[PDB]
Amino acid sequence: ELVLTQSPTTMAASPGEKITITCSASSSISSNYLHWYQQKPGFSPKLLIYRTSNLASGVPARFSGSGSGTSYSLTIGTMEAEDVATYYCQQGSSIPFTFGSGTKLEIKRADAAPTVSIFPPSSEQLTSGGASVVCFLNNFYPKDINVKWKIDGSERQNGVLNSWTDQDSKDSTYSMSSTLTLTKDEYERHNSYTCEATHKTSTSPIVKSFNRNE
Amino acid sequence: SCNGLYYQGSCYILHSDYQMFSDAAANCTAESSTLPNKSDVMITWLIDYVEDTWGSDGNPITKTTQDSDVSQEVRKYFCVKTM
Amino acid sequence: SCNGLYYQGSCYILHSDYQMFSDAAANCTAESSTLPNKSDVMITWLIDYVEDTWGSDGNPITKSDVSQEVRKYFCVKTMN
Amino acid sequence: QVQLKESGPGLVAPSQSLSITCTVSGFSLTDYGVSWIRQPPGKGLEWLGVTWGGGTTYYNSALKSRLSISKDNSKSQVFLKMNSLQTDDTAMYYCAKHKASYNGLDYWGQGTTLTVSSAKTTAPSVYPLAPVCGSSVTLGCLVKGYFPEPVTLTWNSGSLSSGVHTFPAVLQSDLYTLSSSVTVTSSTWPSQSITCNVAHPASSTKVDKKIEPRGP
Repeated sequence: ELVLTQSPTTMAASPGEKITITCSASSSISSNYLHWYQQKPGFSPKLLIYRTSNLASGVPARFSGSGSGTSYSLTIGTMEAEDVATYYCQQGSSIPFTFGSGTKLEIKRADAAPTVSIFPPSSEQLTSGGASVVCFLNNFYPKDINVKWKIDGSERQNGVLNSWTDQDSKDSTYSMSSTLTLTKDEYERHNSYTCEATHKTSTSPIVKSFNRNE
Repeated sequence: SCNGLYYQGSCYILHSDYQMFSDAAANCTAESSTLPNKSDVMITWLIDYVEDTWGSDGNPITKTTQDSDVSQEVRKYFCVKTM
Repeated sequence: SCNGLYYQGSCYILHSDYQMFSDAAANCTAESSTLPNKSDVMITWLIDYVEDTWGSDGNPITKSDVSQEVRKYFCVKTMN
Repeated sequence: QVQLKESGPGLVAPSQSLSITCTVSGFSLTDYGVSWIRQPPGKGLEWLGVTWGGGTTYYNSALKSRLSISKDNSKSQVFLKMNSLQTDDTAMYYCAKHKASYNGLDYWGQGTTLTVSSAKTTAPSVYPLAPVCGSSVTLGCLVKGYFPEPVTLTWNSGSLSSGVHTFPAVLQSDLYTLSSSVTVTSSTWPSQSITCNVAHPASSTKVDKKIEPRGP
């Protein structure tokens, strides 16, 4: 097959600055058969550039494409917050039709500390026998973050489920959710519940806590 | 004597150079011709050729019934003249 | 009576399914027709139409290993 | 208006068969090609096959022996059938319309989620997250212990979208958990109510959980 290799795999682009991503084919393609798609998390891909360089409906003029033979590229003239997405090239000349390996574009912005919120278990869950404690670590930058759970002042590692968002298209931040699950009985046998967030914005963690008996 | 496609009294000559709409229209006018009228080309075999080329109203000829916000839109075009 | 391109006694009929070469050639044969000859078309007004469609030589008509490539094609038949 | 809509079984057991229907409108299947493309969770796009207007059909050879495509022009339906399903086949399945030339894909369906697993379908429990005890307040909803994907979640029937974070579902063993946070001006809550709306089509679940301002 005609394998399309995209570079880089992930790119952090400076705001308002020109950025280019590349698509390298294992076999030569006529430029009419090379297209680009944009995909945002939770949505279908959308046709972005057709026949190497022709912008699709609704695509801002800051987008462009160029190339020939085995080497193609997509350029954004000025990186905008809403341009964060994964981009795929595709060839339509030979079977099997193939998509590129994908490039995820992210955007740079000022460092931001996470807004941390902690939530005790609901009565619905408690009365059914379960107990999940939830911590949101919201709207931070850059993306690297660690969460530590403590029960009664000591680290708790098991029973944790973590999920992270991709970059927000509006404010260019990242968010994370962390859920610690115990049974109601186990939850009631301890008092202090703490989530600690370690991020580059501080040498000290951002900490949220509650005491069950309060 | 039609160096192109013949349909219902008119000859359709292909111009393979991609142009913006107004340039395509100008070029047909230079040849005492017009761009295809969408109501005149409603036959499958002909649309197979004329699809995605400029119609006389500034929209592409299509087998559907937009896609109308295209930046720097360039298309091929046919120039049409009565035989 | 040629619903396509008429040139010097031959009718060129466009087939719009993208097909591999062998499939395209088999279709024209079934239609008692041939694919365009690249030499017959290159110096003519047909070239802009038949460019990048299958030639009878197994290659897309212009102005490598192509066995997996898919293209549209014309089937050509003489009119008498 | 061009539309494509996938409809699939959602969950199928390993080694069983799969059938997905793509129903199109706004164009004729005799006039344009339609391709099937899939995307495993967090992965890239894999083209599966195509059927063109005249019926010409080609496949990805990495799957050809296991995959078939057919269509009904009169009913505007394209079909994808797969046999001997494996875990790897778990993916979002899309159908997409081809442009008239060059095999770009101009219109895509919203996709159908397909999971290959022996695990049981299970409805989520939907739990309110309130500060049961600044200028902003954060609330949430915990959508716990469901299978398979997907769920949909909105706040106040979609009228509350600013300051929302809905976190991708995570699978642990045979059950998913998802969560969502919503942040509003503190003075507005609980005076103005906030409700998370959760749908899990696989279990015919529709839940509206109001975040009640319960105390300690």
